Formats: sequence, structure tokens, C-alpha cells
Amino acid sequence: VFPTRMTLGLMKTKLKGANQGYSLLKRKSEALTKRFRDITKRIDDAKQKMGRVMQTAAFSLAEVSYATGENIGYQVQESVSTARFKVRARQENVSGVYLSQFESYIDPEINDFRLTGLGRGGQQVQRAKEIYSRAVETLVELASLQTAFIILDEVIKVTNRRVNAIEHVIIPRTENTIAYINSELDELDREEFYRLKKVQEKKQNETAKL
Amino acid sequence: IVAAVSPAGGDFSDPVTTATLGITQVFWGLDKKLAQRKHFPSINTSVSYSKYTNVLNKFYDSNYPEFPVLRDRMKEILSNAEELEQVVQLVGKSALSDSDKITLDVATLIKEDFLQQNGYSTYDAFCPIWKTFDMMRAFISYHDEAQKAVANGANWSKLADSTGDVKHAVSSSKFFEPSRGEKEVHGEFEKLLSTMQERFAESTD
Amino acid sequence: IVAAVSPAGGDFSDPVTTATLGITQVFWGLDKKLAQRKHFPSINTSVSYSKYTNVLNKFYDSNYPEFPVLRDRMKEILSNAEELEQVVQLVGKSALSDSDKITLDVATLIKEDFLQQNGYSTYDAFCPIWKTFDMMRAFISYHDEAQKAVANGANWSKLADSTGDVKHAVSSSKFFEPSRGEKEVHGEFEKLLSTMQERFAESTD
Amino acid sequence: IVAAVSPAGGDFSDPVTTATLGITQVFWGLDKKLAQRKHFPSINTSVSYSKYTNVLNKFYDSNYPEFPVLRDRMKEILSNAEELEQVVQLVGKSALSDSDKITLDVATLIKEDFLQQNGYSTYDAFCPIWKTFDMMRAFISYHDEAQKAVANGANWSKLADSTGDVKHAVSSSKFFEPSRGEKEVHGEFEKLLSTMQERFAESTD
Amino acid sequence: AEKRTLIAVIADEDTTTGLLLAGIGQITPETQEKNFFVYQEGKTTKEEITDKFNHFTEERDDIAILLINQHIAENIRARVDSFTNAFPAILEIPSKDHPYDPEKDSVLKRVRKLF
Amino acid sequence: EGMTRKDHGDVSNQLYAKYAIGKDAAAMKAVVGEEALSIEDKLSLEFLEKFEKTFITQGAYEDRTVFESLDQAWSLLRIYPKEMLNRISPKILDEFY
Amino acid sequence: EGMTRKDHGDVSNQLYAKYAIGKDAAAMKAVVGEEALSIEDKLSLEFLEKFEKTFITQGAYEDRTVFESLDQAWSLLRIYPKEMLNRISPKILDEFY
Repeated sequence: VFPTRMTLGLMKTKLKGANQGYSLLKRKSEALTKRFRDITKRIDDAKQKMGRVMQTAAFSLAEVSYATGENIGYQVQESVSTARFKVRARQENVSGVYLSQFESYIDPEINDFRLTGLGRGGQQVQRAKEIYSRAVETLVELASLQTAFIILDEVIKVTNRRVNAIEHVIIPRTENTIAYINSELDELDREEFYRLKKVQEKKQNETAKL
Repeated sequence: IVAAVSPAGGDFSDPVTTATLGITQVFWGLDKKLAQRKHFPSINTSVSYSKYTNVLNKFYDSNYPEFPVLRDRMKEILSNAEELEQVVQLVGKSALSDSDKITLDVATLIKEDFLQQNGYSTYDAFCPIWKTFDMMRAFISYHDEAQKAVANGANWSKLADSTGDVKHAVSSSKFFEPSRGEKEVHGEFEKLLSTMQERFAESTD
Repeated sequence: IVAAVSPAGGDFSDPVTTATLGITQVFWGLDKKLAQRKHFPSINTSVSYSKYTNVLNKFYDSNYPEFPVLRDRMKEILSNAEELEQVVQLVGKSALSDSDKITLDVATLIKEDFLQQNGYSTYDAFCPIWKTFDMMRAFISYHDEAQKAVANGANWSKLADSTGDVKHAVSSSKFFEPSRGEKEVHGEFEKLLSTMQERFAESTD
Repeated sequence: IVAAVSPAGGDFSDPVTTATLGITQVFWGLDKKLAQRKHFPSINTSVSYSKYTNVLNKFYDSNYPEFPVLRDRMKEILSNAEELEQVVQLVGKSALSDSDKITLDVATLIKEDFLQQNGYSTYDAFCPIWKTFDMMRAFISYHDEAQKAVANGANWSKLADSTGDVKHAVSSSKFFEPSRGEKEVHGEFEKLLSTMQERFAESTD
Repeated sequence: AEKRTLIAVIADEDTTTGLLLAGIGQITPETQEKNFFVYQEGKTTKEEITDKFNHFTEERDDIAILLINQHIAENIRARVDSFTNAFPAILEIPSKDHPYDPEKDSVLKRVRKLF
Repeated sequence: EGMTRKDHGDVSNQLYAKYAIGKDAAAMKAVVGEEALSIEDKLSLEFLEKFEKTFITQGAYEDRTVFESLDQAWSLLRIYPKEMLNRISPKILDEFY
Repeated sequence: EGMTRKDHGDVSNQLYAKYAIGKDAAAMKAVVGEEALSIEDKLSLEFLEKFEKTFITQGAYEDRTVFESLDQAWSLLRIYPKEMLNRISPKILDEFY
């Protein structure tokens, strides 16, 4: 199966390459392990901040829609055909893997609608939408990093399992094969010298007498 | 002449095993991983080789054989099961497809039922060609039916767990001596093809 | 005295290579697997030494340009390319910075220009020392211009695509014989040295 | 017979270290980082082992020992902290509980007070069995009182700040003279047990 | 690259009316289909949230961020917890009349283990 | 001349380089996985599987010619681009491309 | 003593720790990239090239001493700040930067 003479030279470079790959996988797993909690704290604060900021603007719009009567929120949702706060995808190299980022953009195509002025309730509807846009921009800006946190949380489990599998499976077969190959090479190197010494003793014994 | 050998130096690179294995024409190896699972002998295509299987398959295929395709398919699935188990053990079950999981699932039952040949009774010591050809034909038909049901829409765990005692009855039909059926082919292996064919239609829909 | 060595005891550390490496003064490499891959005459750039490089480079520094700095920088680029190849293979190709891409691109052009050979002397198999130093000076000036252009703000694909005919003319300098110049050097490498400086400003923007 | 076993021939599978390790029943390892850390010997919980601890605990407990109860509890805190360090590194720093911080804090003070010795004074060379017996009982009672105080409702830093000089005096107890009780027993541990019992009520509330 | 500009939301008519008033999502003028799910409290079934979230998350690919309520996401915690992909990213937000809780987030469960 | 071609030596070095690249990437693909492999390793991996089941599979009574072996080696070597082949000359590679 | 200062034994731990941290920081810079490299790995990466290009490279006719080697080690260690040097005593670090 394996060689019987000079086989440790491949196992030494394989063990050194496995150690270097385990060191690089440990460094990348450390960087992803730091970035995962580093994004997880800001996502943990931005979830409650976006929840309260969305709850206040939802309560104000619910109070304005309840005070208005004949709520046109279904008509305002059906009357909308374009958005104002958009997002742009971008790739950012952080720790070696490609993460998803979001860039907020302002749309100047639609600012006011046909439901923003009808009478006395239009000032309350525009007053609710004016705080709703400012809460929506901070809600999207706080909710932008969820794809990067979800990507790093998925990448760290593969990196730790790959580094643990390679580091757990690397050294012992090559070391245990190299030790038995060195011992077999030592015994095979010793037997030919023992036979040549055994023949050399009887060869020198004839010349020693004469 | 059938002569077994053992490792005197502790490895498989000694002159005793290599000298007797080099002069011989047929080989039947033993895997330590398959031998640790209480299965002896365990070799499909990595420690076993034979040149007279082509001329030997002419007579057994001449009587009523199906071993000519099931032996190459079982040797190919058994040889691919170690390569799928190496990447599944090293990386994991995320870089493999459902076809490799179904092939490893059929190779696990084929290696468990084919490798185990010690026998716990008098009926588990004799192995005819009709029983091994019927078990390998039922395992190959279940492996092809799992790939066809997976191609027509299905899951691997729903296919194996949906099969269940259909494959468990084929795996359990080795503890009885052949005295039923025509001469050596009992009705339990004949009804397993109709039961697997009936379960393959219900597994698709 | 140029004496080729080979193994004679069944290992890579026999007494013939030990006494030949200690009794000799120059270390030359050779790979049969690299020579079979269309890389002959291949040599080892990580394991080698010579004592006449300072004495031969002393007269070559006065009667010719500074080839000794380009030899140490070319050995350092090939030494860094082997270290970047393990990180590029293990970690991934799209996980490295833009600084290692210029060293890998210069190491690929240096290994393709120096290690790349065809036949004995067919297809321009002759190469003088001044043509080799002038050919390596364009690769070192292109690598230093790419590393200096990438440091001041520049894309990797914009600079690599911004090179264009410079990398193709520098890589294709193994088919131009010495008849194009006077007797030793080629004038196309001298015009390519100013063409790399003129293309360095266009490659940055 | 305390004989050291160094490497010979650059190998670790020789019969000198393997025969001496298999023939002996007591082991005491030494690490290069432990010698630079001022640790003598450089083996905390995984570098040393002994099979004659049952007879030595029967004789030393035969004179006036209390080491037989805290013998497994002394190594159990170091094995729990060493097992918790890998779970804190791989699993996370916030995954551990309040009992693991008190066990690792007690194992750090017990390892720093007991294992941390470099001969700073005249009391760090000669150590009686009474001070080592009461030293493990003080750390065991401090760990049990810290776990029982933390189980009734408390913080880790509030429990350590609630202890204060009670835990700080146990680390500095080695600097005091060994003639505290008669000539060999430490009298600070006897009043430190009742002082830790009285401080356990203030640590919880 | 730029392959997602709309923001989907699955919540009540008040939060969807305020988010539509400030501007997050809208209806695309090439198919006449809205990019939001207006849910009624105690008037809609749970089967529509799985078809709306599955059609907005798996059928459409122009959505960059998909919002979800706490109660409506809690009733769809099987399909919402089963979707761990980042394209589009799912952000757990609190619903109207309910408080914020750390057990109603699918990213918190997988983010808790292997930190 | 008259019994062989000139591009057989470059096609054998290109096939040996592609087989060495595919065999080298096949051992590294099992440890790390398919998440860190580029398109160059997948091209040599597909070329090793395509050339492994085509050139190595032959009969025991039929003798293949050298021109049919070079034409079959050119079809297996025609899976990559012309710029990605550097084990042959450009004049002979451009004519027999 | 008499020709060698007392800080030469303490500066070797900071120089060996800076070179050992820069050796892992050199592969960590290519592994993590250009947006995940720490300032400690970048300062040790520049100190590895600056200390490697000035402390291990010398001519064939030049001479060195203990004071010139300690001044070159202090000049090579002077690139780092006072908050990143913790492998020596504070009196020797505050006295010689």
C-alpha cells in the first residue's frame, strides 16, 4: 500500500501544510467569531430601537387614521406605485468572505401623494408620514446589517467545523505511519549490516589465522 | 487452493503478504473499518479482485443470473460509498447531493447485509446465487426506485423512512434455510419486488 | 564541471547527494514531474546557492546593469509566490489582497519566461545574460509599477486589464532571438522599458 | 528513584522513554512555558499522574490528614476550569454560568498559591502537610461558599468584591510564617474558615 | 450588484400604512402586484401569511429587506424560522399592541449557538 | 516526419499538466470542499473525469492510431480557452486549434 | 557585563514577539484581506519587514557591536507606540524607546 523507504518526506510537508491551513482557518474563524458578535450587538440594539421607533410611528398613524374616519390606508397603499427610500446591493470583503451591504438612497420622484391633502385630516396624514419617513430611514439603516450578520453566522459554523475536522484529522496518520516507516527503515538498515558483519567475521577469521 | 495470510510485520507491505498476494490470481481482502462493525469479510473493490469472474458469470448467468449488472453496480456503489464517506466525514453533509446520500444509504444496507456473513444459525451459513442475486436485485431496484422517486419529486428521509420494513424484510430474510418457493428462491424475496414496486408508486405521488 | 546526480539507494537523502552537495559549490534544481508538464528545464527556486554570484556580479555590475538586485528580487518574488499559493489554494482565490496579485502575476511571467522552454534550441532557445537581465528588468519594473500604482488607488482588474500588450510582449520575449539587437541585448526591451513607464501612468488612471 | 527521560535520536517512539514510562507508576511532566511562567513543576492537571496516591493518602491521612476528602475536589476544580476554558474559547465567553467563574476563580487562586512558587521567601521552599491540608480546605470551603452564595442570588463581581480580603488573604497566606498554630499548622485558616462562614452571609445579602 | 431595490413588509394596516406613507415598498408597474402584505388583526387566516411570505421571499427576487411582525411572524415561526437565507434578509420587528421579546427572532436562535 | 506529428509533444505535456492539475485539485477538494475552489480547479477536475473515462478506456483487440489518439486528446484538451493553454507553441497551437 | 546593557535581554523578547506576531500577521493580512487587518498585525507586519531588512541583512566588510545592535533594536522597536509594548520592564521601556 504505502512505501517502505523514504516516505516521511511527504508526511512532513503534509503535516506542515495541515498545520498552516489549521492556523489560517483558526485565524479566519477568530475574525469571523469576533465580527459575528460585533454585528450581533448592534443588531440586538437596532432590533429594539427599530421596534420602538416603528411602534411609535405606527401608533401615531393609527391615531391619525382613527381620527380621520374612512381610512384611506388601503387606498394609499393601492395609490402608491413607487418608493422613496431604496436600497443598493454591494459586496464587502471582511475576514475573507463576501458580505452583503445595503446603501440607502433618496427618491425625489415621489414626495407627496394624492392622499396627503384632502382637508383638515391631510395635515395629520402628512404629519404622520413626515415622522414615518424619518423613522423608516433609521429603521432601514438599523436593519441593513442583518444580511451580513446572517452571512457571518452561517460562515462561522462551516469554518469552525472545517478547521476542527482538518486539525483533528491531519497529524496522527502521517506521524504514526512515519514512525513505523522510520523503525522499519532502521531495522532494514540494521539487518544488512548484521549479515555483512556476520560474513565479515568468518571472512576475517581465515586471514587472522594465517 | 485457498490460503489465508496475516500481517507479520504489522503492515500490509511485508514480503509474506505481498509475495503470496502477488503470485495469486484471486484476492479477498479484509477492511479494519468493516471488520470492526462485526462484518467479516468486508471488501468490495478495494481489497478484492478476480480475473475469472467474466468466465464464471457465463454459467451462473446461463442458468438464471442477474449478477452480471448487479455485481458491477454493487461494486461501483460500494467503491463510491467510501469516497462519499470520506468527503462526508471530512467536510460534512453540506457539500454532497441527495444522490450521494441515497447511494450511501443503499451502500450502508448493502454493506451491512452483504458484509455480515458470520451467521447466527444453521440457515445463515449457506448463501446461494439466487438469494444473493435476489437480494442484490432488490437492493439495486430499491436504489433505482429511490433515484426515480427523488427525480419525480420526493425526499431521501421520506424514501428510506417510507420504505422501512420493505427493506427491513429484505435485510431480515437471511435467518432461514431455503425450503420454500421453487427450489431455493422463497416467496418472501419474490413478493419484495412487488412490494417495492407498489411502494415506489405511492412514494412518487 | 557540470555533473548530474540521481538517487541510487532508494531515498532522496543518500550519501551521493550528501557528498555531492557538500563537495559542490552550485545548487541546481530539476523536476521530472515539472519537466513532464512542459516546464523543462525546471529548477528549484527555494533550495539553491552559489558562491560565484558576487564575483561574477562584480564585473557584471561595472560592465553591465544591476542584474544582482533583479536576481534577488526575482528570487524573492518566486519565494513569495509559493507562500501565496498555499494561502490562495487553502483559503481561496477571492480572499487575497491586491498586493499579492501583482507578485503572483510577476511570478507567473517570470516562471513562464524563464522556466518555460521548448525543445533543445528550437524556437529561440538561446538567451544571453544581458537579454535575461533586460527581460527581467521589464518584469521587475512592471511589478514595481503595478505595486506602486495599486498603492496610490487603483483597481486590480483595471490595472491588469490596463497593462494589455505589456504583459503579452513581456511574456512573449522568449521567441525574439538576439538578431533583433546588436549582439547581446535587444532594443525592444530597451524601448519596452520606457513603454512600461509610459504605460504605468495610463495603468493607474 | 526520580530519573529524567530526555529525547534520544529525535524520536518519541523509542523503548527508553516508552519502557521507562510504562514501567513507572508515577509521572511528572515539565513544559517550557511552565518554566518561564515561574511554575515548579510545569504540570497542572494533565502533565502529572500517580497510582500510589491511595496509600499515600492512607498514611498522610493516617497521621492527621484531611486531604482525602479534598483530594479529588482539588483536581476537580482545575479539570472543570480547564474543561470550561475550551468551552469558553470555542462556545463563547457569555455561554458560561456564574458557578464556572467562581470555580475558575478558585482554581486560579489555588493554582497561583499552590503551583505558583519560585522561592521568593523562606516559607516557599519548606511546606508542611498541615498548611497544604488546610490550604485545600480553605479553597474548597471558599468555592463551596461562593457557589452556595451565588446560588441564593448574587453576582460574580459582587460575590468577589463581597469576599475581598477573605479571598485575597488566601493567596497571600503563603507569605506568612508556617509556625502559626503550633509549629506547622496555619492559624489563619482556622479563623479564616469562621471568617469565611461569617462573610458568606454578607456575600449573599 | 444592484438586483434589489424594494422593501417588503408583513404587518398590520397601521404600520404598513405608515411605512407606505413614508415610503418603503410599493407596487411594481409592470405586473400590477403589490409588494406588501396588509394583515388584519383577528380577521385574516394564518395560511395567507405563509403564501405571502413564501411568494415574497421565494417567488420574487427584487426585495432587499423583508419585514415581519412579532405576532404574525410568531404564528409563521415554522416557515419564518425555516428561512435562514440572506437574499432577501429577514428582520424581526415588533408588531402593534405587543412588546419586544428576544424569543421571537429566527436570527437570535441560530445566533445564540456558536457565538 | 511522415509517421507522426509535431504537436504530440506539446499535447502530451498539456494533457499531463491538466491531469496533474486535476489530480492535485482532487485531493485538495476533499479536505476543504467546493467552497474555496475556483473555476480553474473545476476545469481540471472536469478534464480529469472526461479524459479519465475516454483515453484510459479501450479494447483489448483494437489498436488505436496515433492520429486518432492525438485527435481524441485535442477534443479532451479543447475544454479550456486558447489563452489558458501554455504547454505548446503559438504557431503550432494556432494551426491545430 | 561591562560592554552590554541590561535592556538587551529584555529587548529580545519584544523583538522576537514582534517578529513572531508579524510572521503570522503577514499570512493573516493575505488571509483576512485589506478590510479585516488589525493595527497590531499591520504594525508587526511593517516591523517584520523593517526589522528583517535592517537587523538581519548586512555587508561582508562591516562591523557591529552591542551598543549599535541595541540602538538598532531600539530604533526598530521605536516604530511601535508605548501602549503596544508590554514584553519588557516599564523602566527600560520608558528610559529607551
